[PDB]
Amino acid sequence: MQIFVKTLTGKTITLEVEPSDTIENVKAKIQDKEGIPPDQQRLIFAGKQLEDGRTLSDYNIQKESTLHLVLR
Repeated sequence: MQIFVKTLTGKTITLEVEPSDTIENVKAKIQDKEGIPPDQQRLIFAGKQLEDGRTLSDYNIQKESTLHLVLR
């Protein structure tokens, strides 16, 4: 499925993921497309900082959701 990731600059990143993918997996995918190391990324959705170890399905993040990327 496809999901989006929006940065502070307003840039929107499109990712191909599976519901079973962990947040750290998603961060590596962002690094693959943008060069930003996972350790410098904070992903937020529904007011929660998404934690490594949990999957998109754990957070009930479905197709075409737009996550918020904040740098750390």
